[PDB]
Amino acid sequence: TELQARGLTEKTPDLSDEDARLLTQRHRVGKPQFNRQDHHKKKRVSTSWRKPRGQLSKQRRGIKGKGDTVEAGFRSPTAVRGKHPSGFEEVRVHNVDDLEGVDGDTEAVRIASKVGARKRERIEEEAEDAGIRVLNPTYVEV
Amino acid sequence: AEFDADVIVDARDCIMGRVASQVAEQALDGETVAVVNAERAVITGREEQIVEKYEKRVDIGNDNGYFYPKRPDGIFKRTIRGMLPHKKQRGREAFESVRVYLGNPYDEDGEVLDGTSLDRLSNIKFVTLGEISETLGANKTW
Amino acid sequence: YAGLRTPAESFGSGRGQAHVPKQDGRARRVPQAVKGRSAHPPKTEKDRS
Amino acid sequence: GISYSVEADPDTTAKAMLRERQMSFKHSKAIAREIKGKTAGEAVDYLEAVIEGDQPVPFKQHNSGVGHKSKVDGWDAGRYPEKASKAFLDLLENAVGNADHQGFDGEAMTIKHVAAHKVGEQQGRKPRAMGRASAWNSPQVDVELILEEP
RNA sequence: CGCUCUAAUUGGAUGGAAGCAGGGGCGAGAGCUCCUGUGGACCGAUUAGUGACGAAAAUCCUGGCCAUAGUAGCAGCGAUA
RNA sequence: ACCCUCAGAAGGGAGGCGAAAUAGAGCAUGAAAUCAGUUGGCGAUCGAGCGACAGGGCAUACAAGGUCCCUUGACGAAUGACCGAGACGCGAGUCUCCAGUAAGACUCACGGGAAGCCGAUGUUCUGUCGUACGUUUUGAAAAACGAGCCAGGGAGUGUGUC
Ligand SMILES: [Cl-]
Ligand SMILES: [Cl-]
Ligand SMILES: [Cl-]
Ligand SMILES: [Cl-]
Ligand SMILES: [Cl-]
Ligand SMILES: [Cl-]
Ligand SMILES: [Cl-]
Ligand SMILES: [Mg+2]
Ligand SMILES: [Mg+2]
Ligand SMILES: [Mg+2]
Ligand SMILES: [Mg+2]
Ligand SMILES: [Mg+2]
Ligand SMILES: [Mg+2]
Ligand SMILES: [Mg+2]
Ligand SMILES: [Mg+2]
Ligand SMILES: [Mg+2]
Ligand SMILES: [Mg+2]
Ligand SMILES: [Mg+2]
Ligand SMILES: [Mg+2]
Ligand code: NA
Ligand code: NA
Ligand code: NA
Ligand code: NA
Ligand code: NA
Ligand code: NA
Ligand code: NA
Ligand code: NA
Ligand code: NA
Ligand code: NA
Ligand code: NA
Ligand code: NA
Ligand SMILES: [Sr+2]
Ligand SMILES: [Sr+2]
Ligand SMILES: [Sr+2]
Ligand SMILES: [Sr+2]
Ligand SMILES: [Sr+2]
Ligand SMILES: [Sr+2]
Ligand SMILES: [Sr+2]
Ligand SMILES: [Sr+2]
Ligand SMILES: [Sr+2]
Ligand SMILES: [Sr+2]
Repeated sequence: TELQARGLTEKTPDLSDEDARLLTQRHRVGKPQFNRQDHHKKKRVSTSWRKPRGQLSKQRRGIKGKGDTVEAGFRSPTAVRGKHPSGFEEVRVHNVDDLEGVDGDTEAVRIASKVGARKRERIEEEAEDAGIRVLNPTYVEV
Repeated sequence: AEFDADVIVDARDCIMGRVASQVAEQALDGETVAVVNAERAVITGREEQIVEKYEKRVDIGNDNGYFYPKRPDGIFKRTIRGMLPHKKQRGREAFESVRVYLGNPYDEDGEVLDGTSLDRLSNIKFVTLGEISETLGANKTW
Repeated sequence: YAGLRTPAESFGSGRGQAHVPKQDGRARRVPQAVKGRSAHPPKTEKDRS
Repeated sequence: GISYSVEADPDTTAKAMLRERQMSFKHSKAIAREIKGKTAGEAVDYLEAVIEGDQPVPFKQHNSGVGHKSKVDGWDAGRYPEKASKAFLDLLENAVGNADHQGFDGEAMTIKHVAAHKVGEQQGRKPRAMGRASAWNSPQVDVELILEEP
């Protein structure tokens, strides 16, 4: 009579204190949007980042208010860079054989979208038993 | 029409600019001020020159306009507005919570803000807003 | 010779027009013109061995 | 063409549509805007008042140069577009008709929805001086109407 | 980083591929990925190649479209109907 | 097909076919510019590179993010007191001790709380900064040049030789 997601939906990974600290840091510090200059002034200009190249470019010249320019100083911490906000390390999965070798204590799995409903079912049940959380679970009615 | 002023200042024999400066800060601190006896407020200097400066403000103008007050009424009020960012929400709020009056329409007796008093026994070169308004051509309603 | 089969000429300055070879008011030959030549296309003379 | 842009319960609603009508699209927005909410009947009596010149239609958006009309309320500009009004009468005729053929009380029904949509232009050309010709087109208008039991 | 097509290895799809729309997550970023809806047949990854491979600009090209605007014109001519 | 409407072989309505008519004739898909209708936010006393970064209002079905707030406590970098005591200075004020103490960003734990609630997204308000972009130029917001808007098109290629 209600919807419920398959798998270990609530499972949390177990991280070292340092990792847990850095993950937390990442989440607190965040970063600027880094959208292409004036993408908002012209519809023919996408939000996709491009280096300001104008000799006179205000942003390129680094004027406060014209937005930040992409620099290595903005990189996230090596130790957590690329983790799901949960803390897990994502694993792209296309079939069941892809679940083999995965550690559910550290990694969580994400089933490709192309994968059909039939194969997702198998992959979803086999993943649960191996104790692996599936980030994009199927919601059934129980 | 009734003005629940938290503070009533007595401008009589007081240096206009200095009174204006404090009533400005207070208004910005949420205080509701009422400057009384505006006509008896005083500005220091050589009357001839002073009046020359206020007459020019009356002569200035064009189609856009430079409406400048002649009544001691207000302004004094204008003097205060020039110490307030009256074009910003907060500024306009403060300004609109300040009123200047000819004589004293209150039962109470305004207080004399410190540092704003002119000692007539030690000064000969000063003027009265009323004297200025009269020269400017205002009808001495007060 | 693809895109080069036309006598299109440019009007030059004078009519608030960009100097682009036109024919029958149709721009095109030039590479930036629809139906124009390819600027640097595949070439037979190239040794692909 | 268009498709009804609003849901309509078949058991308490009647629909109607105009297709590719060559008439002012600008006048159509004005009229739609004006009659929406009224009663099929009221609407008709109204459009007739307009075609007759006794009731003006407020031109709030496409009003450049339009002279003011005293009878217009809350606004100044609006006019009396009889052609578009007539086309709307044909629409309401159709609407109320259907409504009736279904059991409802055509006239009593409320104009729940009614919007005009520029469906295209019938192109034309007009010779100009200096050996040049310019566009001289006709708007093509679609319009939807939905009546609903009061 | 992204694009085309080739090859070896290896995967996904009518239990719904690509695309598109809105939305969630990751990456300093190029960009990657998931969800939902639409869609109704194709689509990838890795490695080595291939190049008619990346646009905001050129009075750039073609197509489409808005404001202009219900505006100017539908009067002027010795033929005022 | 049938029926209803209509001046009507038009169109419209209802209806039938098909997995699909939002497959009904330039009839697979159906982007942007853009139009109508409508929703959220703002709005008829107020100021203009349209935003970036902060922080408040209001708005939010699910999914794909799940955090967030207050007591207290732990840790506690640079920095770093009040009060009190004593002693100087014409004075504003200062020194010495208390004391590198109390305090001190982040993070964590206990207990209590939030689900439009935290993130996020839309819009709007406040703060700070801010006169596009690309080019030409010693110097561009420029009263120097280019573009109405969007989509798609649009520029280091081949041979020979060194
Ligand atoms: Cl790096
Ligand atoms: Cl004036
Ligand atoms: Cl101001
Ligand atoms: Cl004196
Ligand atoms: Cl139109
Ligand atoms: Cl930390
Ligand atoms: Cl090069
Ligand atoms: Mg844009
Ligand atoms: Mg060609
Ligand atoms: Mg007019
Ligand atoms: Mg001729
Ligand atoms: Mg391989
Ligand atoms: Mg460019
Ligand atoms: Mg392109
Ligand atoms: Mg063009
Ligand atoms: Mg005009
Ligand atoms: Mg005659
Ligand atoms: Mg189609
Ligand atoms: Mg020069
Ligand atoms: Na003076
Ligand atoms: Na004046
Ligand atoms: Na030819
Ligand atoms: Na060859
Ligand atoms: Na108007
Ligand atoms: Na009126
Ligand atoms: Na009226
Ligand atoms: Na042009
Ligand atoms: Na907000
Ligand atoms: Na130039
Ligand atoms: Na410039
Ligand atoms: Na200039
Ligand atoms: Sr899918
Ligand atoms: Sr002060
Ligand atoms: Sr010339
Ligand atoms: Sr208008
Ligand atoms: Sr190219
Ligand atoms: Sr037009
Ligand atoms: Sr005539
Ligand atoms: Sr039907
Ligand atoms: Sr200004
Ligand atoms: Sr310490």
